[PDB]
Amino acid sequence: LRNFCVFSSVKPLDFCDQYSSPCSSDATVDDGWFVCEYHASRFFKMEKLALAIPDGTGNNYYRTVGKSLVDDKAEGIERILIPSQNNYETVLNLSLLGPAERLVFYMIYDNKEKQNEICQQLRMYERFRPEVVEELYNSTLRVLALTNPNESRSFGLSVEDDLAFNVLPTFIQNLIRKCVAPESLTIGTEDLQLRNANTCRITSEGLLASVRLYNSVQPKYLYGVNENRLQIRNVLQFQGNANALQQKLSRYELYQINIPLFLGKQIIST
Amino acid sequence: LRNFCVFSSVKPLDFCDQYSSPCSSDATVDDGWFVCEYHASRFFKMEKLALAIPDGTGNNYYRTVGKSLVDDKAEGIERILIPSQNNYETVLNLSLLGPAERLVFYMIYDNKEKQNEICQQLRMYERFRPEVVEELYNSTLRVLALTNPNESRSFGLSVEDDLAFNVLPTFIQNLIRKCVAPESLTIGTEDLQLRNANTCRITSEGLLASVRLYNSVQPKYLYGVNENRLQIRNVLQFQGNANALQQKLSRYELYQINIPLFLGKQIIST
Amino acid sequence: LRNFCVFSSVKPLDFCDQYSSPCSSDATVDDGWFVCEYHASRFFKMEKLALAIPDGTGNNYYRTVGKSLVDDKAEGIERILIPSQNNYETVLNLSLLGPAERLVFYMIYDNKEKQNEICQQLRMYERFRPEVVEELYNSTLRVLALTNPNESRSFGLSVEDDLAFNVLPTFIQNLIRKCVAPESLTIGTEDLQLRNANTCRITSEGLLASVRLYNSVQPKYLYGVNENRLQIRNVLQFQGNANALQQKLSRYELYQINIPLFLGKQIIST
Repeated sequence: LRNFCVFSSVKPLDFCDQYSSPCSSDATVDDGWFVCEYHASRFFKMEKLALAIPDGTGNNYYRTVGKSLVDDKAEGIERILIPSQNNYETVLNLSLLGPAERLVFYMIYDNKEKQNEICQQLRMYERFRPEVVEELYNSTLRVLALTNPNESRSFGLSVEDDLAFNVLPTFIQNLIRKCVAPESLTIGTEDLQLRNANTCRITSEGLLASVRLYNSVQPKYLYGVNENRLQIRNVLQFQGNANALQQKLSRYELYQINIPLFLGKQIIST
Repeated sequence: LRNFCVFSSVKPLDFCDQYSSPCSSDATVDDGWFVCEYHASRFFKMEKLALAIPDGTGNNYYRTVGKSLVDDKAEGIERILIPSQNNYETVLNLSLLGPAERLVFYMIYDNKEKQNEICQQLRMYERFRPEVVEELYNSTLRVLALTNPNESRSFGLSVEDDLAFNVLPTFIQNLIRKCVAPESLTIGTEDLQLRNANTCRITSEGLLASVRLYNSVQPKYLYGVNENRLQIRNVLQFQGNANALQQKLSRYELYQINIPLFLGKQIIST
Repeated sequence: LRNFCVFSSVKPLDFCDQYSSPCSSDATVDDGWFVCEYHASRFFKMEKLALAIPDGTGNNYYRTVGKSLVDDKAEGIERILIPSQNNYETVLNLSLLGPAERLVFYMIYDNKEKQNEICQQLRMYERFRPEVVEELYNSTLRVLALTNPNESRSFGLSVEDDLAFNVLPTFIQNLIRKCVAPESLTIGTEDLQLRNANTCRITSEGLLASVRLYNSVQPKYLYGVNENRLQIRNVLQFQGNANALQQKLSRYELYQINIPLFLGKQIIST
């Protein structure tokens, strides 16, 4: 598979002579997400980060991790990173989404009746192109087929988190496992405490950024705004003086205020 | 016999147009082992070594000897070099082995009922090739027929070792006699003390590497590993400095830390 | 997939420099069997036949069908064409079969514990080749993944046959559906009675050739016999006279006495 993004196969179902997939340049690597960074930020509000674990001889074990794009001002449904099968339609706005994306999301969350209904209502578009729904279905199914089942991953200090994670779809479970780093890894015979407190939670609503940590990250895809019209807000302002703002400290190494997803424990022994 | 290995006649019993025997290049010599170095390392975990005894006029009497591939970390069943007829099935994993190798091992250890059962269950494969079991049986029997009975070999300081060696099958007895060198040879009228302590033992379990000697030999056939996946272990590490590691001594003649099989006494008088 | 046979990936797990798959020349077509004719005859005792249904304008719909190689003299277990998950080990002689074929059959019949056990006992063979069990597992799983779920197929006049077919593994179900032709097809709005009586049955033992029909087919792979030794049987004999045997009728078109698998009904409406 040249492109591993599950949404890569989504194309306009009308008679389009040419189309370019909006997947990012990182969609060609098989990191286990099966979603490109652009689609992960657009739908699940996450970006991709690398986590290097050094053994002590030079080799580094790289593990992918999700960086939350949810701001501290966001509340309620805006804090849901990965919606669960209970309320994914409202979180992802499936009704407003196009039929291809809607069908892909239905297959991802394993809603057989909805997939069948969408297919039987998209039969007519087979007139424009004989592969509007067939090849998309085959590609999405073959991409999802790689997510089915030494690692021992627990996603919480209570059985509630584990049972909430268990009932999630297999693709959602794989995405959560790949995007959520452990609070305290257990590699070989030693424990590596990556962080002392959790950053994301797993409940019936799905994977959320429960803690109100400050996010100082500029999204690389969710950055455009309607510059033409006018908006009113009460922002905080500083003077703009180098001595007052201590701008002379900008030459020092910057500690990025990011929100990586850290939750639970992982055990890697082999 | 171009090939003296007892496992050389083992071929896939299905309809195979062509097949190449995995025997090593040394299988063409008649050293008395009747097993190639590859098969000896694969099954009995031994390699072949030559032992030159000089008389004093220039001529050298060469005797084959077994070099143990068992590491010091190996314990229990992993230390069994040549399994005895009591527990050869578990040591060699006969159940997992193919029918041809299983039948060959059954004939080697002289288990008449098992040989008959394997033959009567391999009758059906005669449909694919009319020599799946016939020519294999004849070749293995004719190879084993060379192992039946001035040398006087004792395999221990106690009668227990001798009685344990006696009850072993004739092929196993020949292999042990050829692979185990004497601790102190007695040639002509003089004794040549090859080593002062034994290295291998013979008990009801068979021929084992009882002593926990360090093995610093790289196997020439049991060297492949699963490079694709990941494994975790706590190895010992050095700095990698020439002065610290005394690398300048590498130009000196190297004393190989091998584990040749030395046990008992041999008497050659004629 | 160049080769669609599920047993194509089976290779000797030892250090083999070269190996040629015993799959027939028809293993390259995707007929839905996912087993070559050679392997189907060797294991399931079936050969492949084509069944052309003419619509009336020239186009022919081709459906694959299984031809039984079971003779009328065969009785009991010899009449089992496709063993069910209840007694497949005894029918296919899994214990005598090699570890690769045993693991493939275990994966086909979906016996998770046995697959895990065979894998954990074949770890050691990873020393010889790092893909003895990994690539075989991936290839077999990806071949089986094509068998998972307008056609309406009933495999009997009673609910017992349907429930016996339902409990079978998905690969076995696909093989039975592809190899067993319907007694009376129902295409479009008309019924085409291919045969008036069933030829194969489906019970808890699997798919069997219950009827004692005479088989006058010469197998193209199960034809070799042990010519070297001697066998005794009481065959039927004719004189060998052209007038007595009516050999002059040989120029007429020959009605082949075959045993194609016909059972149940099929409905194709779209």
